[PDB]
Amino acid sequence: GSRRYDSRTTIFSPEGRLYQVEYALESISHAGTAIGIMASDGIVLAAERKVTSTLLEQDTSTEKLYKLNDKIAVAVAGLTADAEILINTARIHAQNYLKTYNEDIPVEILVRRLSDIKQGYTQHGGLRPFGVSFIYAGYDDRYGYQLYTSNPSGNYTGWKAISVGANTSAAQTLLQMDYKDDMKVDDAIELALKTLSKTTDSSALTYDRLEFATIRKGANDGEVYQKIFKPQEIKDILVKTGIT
Amino acid sequence: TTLAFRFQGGIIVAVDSRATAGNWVASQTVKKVIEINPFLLGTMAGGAADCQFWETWLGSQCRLHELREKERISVAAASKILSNLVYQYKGAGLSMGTMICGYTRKEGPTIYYVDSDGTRLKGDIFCVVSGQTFAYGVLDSNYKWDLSVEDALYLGKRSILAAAHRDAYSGGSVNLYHVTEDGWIYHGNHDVGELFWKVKEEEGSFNNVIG
Amino acid sequence: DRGVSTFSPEGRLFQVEYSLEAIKLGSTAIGIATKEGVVLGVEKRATSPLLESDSIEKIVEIDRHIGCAMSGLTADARSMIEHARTAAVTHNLYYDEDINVESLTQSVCDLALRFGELMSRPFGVALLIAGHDADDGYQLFHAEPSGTFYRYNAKAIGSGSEGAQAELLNEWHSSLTLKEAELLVLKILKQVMEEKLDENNAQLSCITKQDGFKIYDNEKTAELIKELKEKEAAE
Amino acid sequence: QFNPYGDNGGTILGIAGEDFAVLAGDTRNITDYSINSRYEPKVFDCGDNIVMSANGFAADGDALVKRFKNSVKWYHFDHNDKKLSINSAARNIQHLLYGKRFFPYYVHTIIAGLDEDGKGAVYSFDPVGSYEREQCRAGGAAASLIMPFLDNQVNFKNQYEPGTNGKVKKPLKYLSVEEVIKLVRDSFTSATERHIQVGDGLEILIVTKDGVRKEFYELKRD
Amino acid sequence: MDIILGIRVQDSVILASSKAVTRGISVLKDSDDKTRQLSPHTLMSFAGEAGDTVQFAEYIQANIQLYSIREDYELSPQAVSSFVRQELAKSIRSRRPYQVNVLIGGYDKKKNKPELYQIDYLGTKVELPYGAHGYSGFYTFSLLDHHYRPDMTTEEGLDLLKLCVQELEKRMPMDFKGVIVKIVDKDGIRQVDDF
Amino acid sequence: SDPSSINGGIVVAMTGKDCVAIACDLRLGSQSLGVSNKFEKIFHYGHVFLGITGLATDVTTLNEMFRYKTNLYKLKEERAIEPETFTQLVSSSLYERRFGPYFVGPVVAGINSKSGKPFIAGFDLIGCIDEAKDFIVSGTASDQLFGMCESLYEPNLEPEDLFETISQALLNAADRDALSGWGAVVYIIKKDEVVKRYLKMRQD
Amino acid sequence: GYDRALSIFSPDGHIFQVEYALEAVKRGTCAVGVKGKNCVVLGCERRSTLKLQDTRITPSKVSKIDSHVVLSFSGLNADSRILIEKARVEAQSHRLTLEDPVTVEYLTRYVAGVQQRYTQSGGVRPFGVSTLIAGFDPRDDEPKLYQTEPSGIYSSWSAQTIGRNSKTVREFLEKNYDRKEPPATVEECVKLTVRSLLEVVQTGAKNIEITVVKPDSDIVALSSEEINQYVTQIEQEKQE
Amino acid sequence: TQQPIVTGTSVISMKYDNGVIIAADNLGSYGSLLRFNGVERLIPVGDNTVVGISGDISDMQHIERLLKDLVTENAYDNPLADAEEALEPSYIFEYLATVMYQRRSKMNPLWNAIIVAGVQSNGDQFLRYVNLLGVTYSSPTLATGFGAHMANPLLRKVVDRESDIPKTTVQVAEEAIVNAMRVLYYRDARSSRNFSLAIIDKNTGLTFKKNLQVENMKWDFAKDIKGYGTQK
Amino acid sequence: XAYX
Amino acid sequence: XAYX
Amino acid sequence: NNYDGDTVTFSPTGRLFQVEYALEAIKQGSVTVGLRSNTHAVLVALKRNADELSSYQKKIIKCDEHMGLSLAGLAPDARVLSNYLRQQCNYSSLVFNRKLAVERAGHLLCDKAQKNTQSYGGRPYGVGLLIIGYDKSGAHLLEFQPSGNVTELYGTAIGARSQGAKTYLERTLDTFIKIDGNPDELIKAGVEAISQSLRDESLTVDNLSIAIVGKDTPFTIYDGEAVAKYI
Repeated sequence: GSRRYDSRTTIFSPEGRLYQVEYALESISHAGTAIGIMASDGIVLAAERKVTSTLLEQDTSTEKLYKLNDKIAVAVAGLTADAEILINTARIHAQNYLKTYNEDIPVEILVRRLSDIKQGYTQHGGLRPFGVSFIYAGYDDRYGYQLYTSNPSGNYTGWKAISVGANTSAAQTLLQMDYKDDMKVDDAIELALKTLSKTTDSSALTYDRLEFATIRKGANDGEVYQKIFKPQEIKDILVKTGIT
Repeated sequence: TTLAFRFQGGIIVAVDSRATAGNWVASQTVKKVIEINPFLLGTMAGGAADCQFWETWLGSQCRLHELREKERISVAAASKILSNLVYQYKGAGLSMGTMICGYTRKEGPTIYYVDSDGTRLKGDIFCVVSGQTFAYGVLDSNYKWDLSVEDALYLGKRSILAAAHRDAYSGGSVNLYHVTEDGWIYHGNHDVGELFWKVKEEEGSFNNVIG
Repeated sequence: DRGVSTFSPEGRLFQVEYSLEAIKLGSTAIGIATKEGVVLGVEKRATSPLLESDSIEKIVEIDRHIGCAMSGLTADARSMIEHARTAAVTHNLYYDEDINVESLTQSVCDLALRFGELMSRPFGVALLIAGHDADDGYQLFHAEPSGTFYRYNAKAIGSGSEGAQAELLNEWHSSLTLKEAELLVLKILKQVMEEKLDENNAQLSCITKQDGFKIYDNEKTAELIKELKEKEAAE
Repeated sequence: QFNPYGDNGGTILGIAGEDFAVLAGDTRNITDYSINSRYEPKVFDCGDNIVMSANGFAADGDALVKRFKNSVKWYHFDHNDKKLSINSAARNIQHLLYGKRFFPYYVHTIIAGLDEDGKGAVYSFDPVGSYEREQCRAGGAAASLIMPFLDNQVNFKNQYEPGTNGKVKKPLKYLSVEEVIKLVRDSFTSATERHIQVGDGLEILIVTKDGVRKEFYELKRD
Repeated sequence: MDIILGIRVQDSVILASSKAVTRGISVLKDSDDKTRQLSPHTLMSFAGEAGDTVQFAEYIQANIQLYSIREDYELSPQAVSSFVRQELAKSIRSRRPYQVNVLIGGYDKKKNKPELYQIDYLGTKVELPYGAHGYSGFYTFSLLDHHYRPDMTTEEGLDLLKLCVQELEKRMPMDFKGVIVKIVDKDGIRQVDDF
Repeated sequence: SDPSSINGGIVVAMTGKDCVAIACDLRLGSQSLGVSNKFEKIFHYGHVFLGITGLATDVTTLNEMFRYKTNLYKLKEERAIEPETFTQLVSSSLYERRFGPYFVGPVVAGINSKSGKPFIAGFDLIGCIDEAKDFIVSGTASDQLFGMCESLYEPNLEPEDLFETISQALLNAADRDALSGWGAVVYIIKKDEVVKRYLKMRQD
Repeated sequence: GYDRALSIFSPDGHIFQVEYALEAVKRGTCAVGVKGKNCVVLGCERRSTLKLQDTRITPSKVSKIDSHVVLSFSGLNADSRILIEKARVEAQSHRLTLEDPVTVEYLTRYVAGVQQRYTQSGGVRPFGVSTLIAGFDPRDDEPKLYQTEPSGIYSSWSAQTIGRNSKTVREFLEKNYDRKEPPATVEECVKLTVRSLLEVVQTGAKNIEITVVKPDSDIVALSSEEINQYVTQIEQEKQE
Repeated sequence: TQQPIVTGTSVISMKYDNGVIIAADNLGSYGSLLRFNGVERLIPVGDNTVVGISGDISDMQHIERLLKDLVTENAYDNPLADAEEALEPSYIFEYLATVMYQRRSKMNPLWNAIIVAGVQSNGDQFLRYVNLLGVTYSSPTLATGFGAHMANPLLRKVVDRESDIPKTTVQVAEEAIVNAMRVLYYRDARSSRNFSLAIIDKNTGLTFKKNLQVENMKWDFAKDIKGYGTQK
Repeated sequence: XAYX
Repeated sequence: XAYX
Repeated sequence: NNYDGDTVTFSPTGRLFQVEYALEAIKQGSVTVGLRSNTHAVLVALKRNADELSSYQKKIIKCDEHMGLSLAGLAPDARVLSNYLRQQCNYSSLVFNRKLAVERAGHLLCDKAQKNTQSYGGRPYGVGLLIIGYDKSGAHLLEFQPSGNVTELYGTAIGARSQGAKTYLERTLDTFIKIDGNPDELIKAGVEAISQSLRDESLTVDNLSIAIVGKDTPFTIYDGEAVAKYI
């Protein structure tokens, strides 16, 4: 019958690893580098677009940085199509929580749910896992500013600064060197860009090859603003930090 | 008429033995106490079938608990199994008014009233006279906490007689049970016909009669 | 790969034959049926001395008149025990009586071959089901994952089975007392067990008409071990 | 609208002796003021020395007897031909009746046989499966006519020892099969006179250790 | 019929709930606690159809307790009330609706403020300084309209509630067999014995 | 018994010169008994305002539902929903419960951010659209509001004039309805500013 | 639905998927359980390959199931969440129907039951997780420590370890844990648990987590400094 | 649950020494309208059974098809379909009885009263009744509707108990049935002069008579009647 | 059905 | 609802 | 070889190997004999023990008062198929008041076995059955193979060394068919037939299992000292 052609996507290797999860992680390692840095007064999300063209409309383009609600954003590394499936699920879960409790969803609860969905695809159904790693940048009134990552395994962990996709080994070494706890957003912006600038496989880091976003309490009084940087704004912050 | 009350000596449980189909007396010899296990009793009021079937079923569920957990089911747990079941059937027309009476080391002597309405109540005394359920005895005047076991058995027996006389749908015989640590004890079946005349002569009560 | 319900060229179900190998790796369980009762004994086999042995439950009550000992993947037995208990109680609810030991066994064995592509594989555990009923008296049954069950005067399952069964072949007669059967289980367990038999790494149980199914205290089993040592030293 | 129930009348009577039991019923089947049959049996041998009668709505009665008969067959298959005790039969019938709790069988069920001690047994059910073991039970249309007579003549109710003036009750005594059959015949003769749905014939099934035997007596046909 | 009152003072919420359980012309119990602790700083009183009342309260209690264990955090009274409302709002259009009216008294540790919520079986929710369900409702509303102040102390709140119950005992035609009073403040939930 | 007159309340919306006004009472009751005088019936999703009369549980439920739908809209569209579009969303959402409806009388008010054209609309409980130029009314005193609006209203009123007209329309309609009053709110909406006024009115 | 039998028997009578699941556990960070006279302690390893971690928000290795029972694990983190959620739901479900919190044995039996079901159900692979479940039964002062594994077998332990280099720390406990006289105080019990982890951990810095569970729902997680004081005292005594 | 539209009236039947007789008029009434005057309500099944049906004619036509389908199905893989494994009256009846009771229990009955007349393998007379409630009974004489009230009294003068079955000839039995059909024509408002009669004999087999008419009717004493009392 |  |  | 993975696969010579492997389970099974006259039909079964402490596996199952079978192969499969026959015999009685014809019982078993040989995931039945019965057309003996093939016979045998008993019956055909109104002599011929399939072991009191059905004889099984008469 049909058994003949079944890849068996949800089995252990003799070494006790999940084949499809490991191979999905191998996929993600080739994706454009995404960096998250958490400061005392906000969070930075920096991400590199993969070998673009001069004829790609950049101002209306979005492959890396997505908005989940007014308080939470994600940086993507892997299959964009797979990510969009999960993002719409997360966007609905956030609105379900708001409808039920009349409060914005705590960051960890949203992260745990998305991570629980990825886990399911590794334990039952016989489908391939989602070839996606996320960096979650969020704010709630319990833990304040938070950075998380999830991977196809459905495991998630919290971070002060983290990278996903290409050259994470190199990126994580550079972040671990220059990061301090008392660090501010303006400094965290400079670190994020300096890190990509050194890890990038491209000849030079330019505005047309970057997506950039900040979550700041830099909003009039006691509230939080999400800023998805426009092409011209990314060009300005590249001159300011002195990379171009 | 079902009576279950608590005292220093444990739990007294007294019930009549009459079943009615309208104004027709179907039987004068019905068991209205179910012996769920050596430390658990269930009284029966309302639908004869509903009580018999579901309190027998409760005995099965209480037995499975003992096998799975290697321990006597608590009166609270046993009562709630029956209360959660009848609640599933709420509005379907189940008629059931039961007192789950038992002793456990955990709780001590315990009486739970369970209703086909889904009501579940803990109390020191529960009574079912006519079609009404009361938190007090049919008489309540003779009630003191520190009562002799054989004095307390009489109050239960006398209380069913009181209701059996006045109520047309109560009568037959009085079935008495004494619940203690190390299980319940049956204290016999007393025909109301013979009991009434004996009680009258000895107590000097029921003067409004004549004989 | 190949079907889970596939027949071998010899006319055996591969998965059933493979599960029988899993049961051979299991800890020893022995049953002896007499006219005075049925004795059930097991090797506990703790993997470490830090493991509290009393927590090892390889002898299990199904009803007051039916006990059960297991050998193999003991985790697989939990759902089989659950079904047996439910069957025993359900039959008492429907018929106001104790269920026949054979009927209870037949009920358990009806789960056995409910696997395919129902559960994904056969059970990896064998059961000795001991009991009493008015019709056929004291009975001992061997329930396999094949769905087959045999009645036995005495039976050993697990790692030391073929060694134990050869010993039960010589020792069993129709006139055995309960006290004799107890000692005989302890004797054969002590023979096939790796570690030295004491009250902590071995467990006795019996089913009598009067007292029903009882798991023996460690203090009680200890005395029967001391009684065995003395009677073997007596000749 | 469509009414799924009907009344086929008739009356049944169960009396338990010391080492025997009888289940009797009239053979008349009626609808409204019409007689459907003068001889349509209502008491059946179900095997294992159990006799059964479900009296009321004939269709529901026939259905229940069929299901119980089938229940006896499958007891034998599933339990190595074990004989179904009367207490076990009674519990099984309770589950049959309660199965249709919210669409009841409009029948009064009596079963007769011997208990596991070899003593005569009668069990009586309501439509929804409430049951109780008794010495006496009449069921059906003329139950109200017969039961009081049985209270007086079988259980010796309101009967005292002459010369005591109500001080000592008449002693309870097991009746012989010959005495019981007289009470059954007089019960039905009396019921036939005063109940329009009772008459035509009387069929009695007597249960002993030896087996089930059958007696028939004509009743008035008006 | 059942009295359930709520009064939110300066620094606490007080819930008075009638002790009697009656079915028809019979008093089933005279010491009934018509309340469940949802969380350490959130209390729900309930009145309505038999079974439904306890069944709903215990179901809500279980869900809030589950949230507490999973997040190691206490839901705000506003959040708990919104959850409860949504559960009742589901039930009205269900096969058999829960006929339960509830008061939710809570102390929000983040805002250091007491909050009282009145929700009916339809899922109608309002935040009030004082609330009530049933026949007693209209009377207690008119009386509290007069005497209530926002800056009242817990002791002042109890006296005003004492006056309401006293007045209800005279005016109401049913014996509700006295009330059980519970206070919800920063220190948690305690029962006032003397009343 | 009649769901749409248990809790009571009213909403009225009017168009002016380059502005719209929407107003509601503050009462929530159990028939005759008044429970709350803080129950606002006007909600806003960006620059689109929605007033809802009828069964209060459904007022609250639909508010929560439209907040949900408009939030997802904004995330996907990357712009705030416009009045004309939101009107179609309300209609859709109400008619999908055709044989089990929400017992509400919704009212949409707002200015189209691009065209600058003032817009009002009303709905029946199954989502039929009434798109009037002049005014929309809803609630237990709809008859009273129809009478007041039909005489008081004139087209192209300035924001501060329109305020007086809608206010007098609500206040006098509410005083002739038992289940309406206990305070009133009036929103004056211009292209890029919105003023909210609570009105003094008899509390009986 | 996907029905494929992934957990099947092999000719030698082994279920490889269940045995490969145990390999996942072997890879997992070390977890240890030690019960004293009037307490149980759950020690857990945090691999120091991950720095720049936010320890405030990072999922902690010891999870409360109820106020009186805790669950630690070794193996796939993602898999552990599914068992913890099921256990937490069952804990509230038991309180609701039995009007009493679960016993530690009952909660263990349930979690073990779930693990077993995933070894003979179609379309599913076994849990790559072994659990240590510790706590005190309602109104009981007797300490309880249970272990579960992917196969679904469970058992009670005086002390036990699971995960990478568990063989080494089990060796330590087998010679250092006396049954006749278990750790009398909380101090003694925590010390023995820290000592056992120091055999394997590497640095005694942020690599050791300790959770102390006492009777009557008294559960507290020790801080970095509190644990660091135990690490300091152990090595100063060792220098001799 | 419905209500009968087009209906058939009485079916009457009795046992005699060697077999059974059954009869039914050829009318389908539409309430008070006698719409259909060509309706056959005796449906033979093999050469040993006749099924007489009263009540809703749509439900009768359904049952007709079930029986036609029953004969077809019995023949399948049955070399003795026309011998030892032919359909018996008792088989055909029990099937219908099962269907009737199942349909009443789903509150969607076949709105009919059915009489199964036939002779068994061993030559035993079979006569049994079933109706929309699944109620069943057997008697030496059976009749549905008005027949129960008017036919049975007449047929039970011929066969009162089981002991008169052997003393009753086919000549006598047929005479009784034919007389009963005339009485029903006199007195039943929804009946017709035209009827069908079927004899199932253990010797002569199945004789099916169509287009029979009620004859020898008494009307003459109707010229001697005027007014309702005082009219002369 | 019968029904104390 | 509204209803030509 | 490559075509024996599942029951849904034909071999290049048009063979179903999984069915043929199921047929092999029968040949491993203990011997059972069936034979009939015009009046009576008899089953004789050699029961097999695990060892000397073990009981002798029951081979004969009752299906109705007038029908039953003997099994050879997987006993659990015999239980499933016998339970199905019990239900079909039961359905025939309840609905049609008709004792199920033995020929039709065969047709029903055949159709049940067939479905398991044409569908993926399932497996063939691993048992052979000898169905005896007395119906309206007299005594009947059927042989069921889990290929689905059912055959009406005067006599036959299935299981290990069954060929010995089958040869004997083929010689005795003219003799045993004429044994009318003599149940004991027909059993004698059955016991003498199964005796041709024995090696080393002989027929003991707890070894031999006999069943009979006939004109005025309900289907009854004889075990223990009830068969000592025929040893």
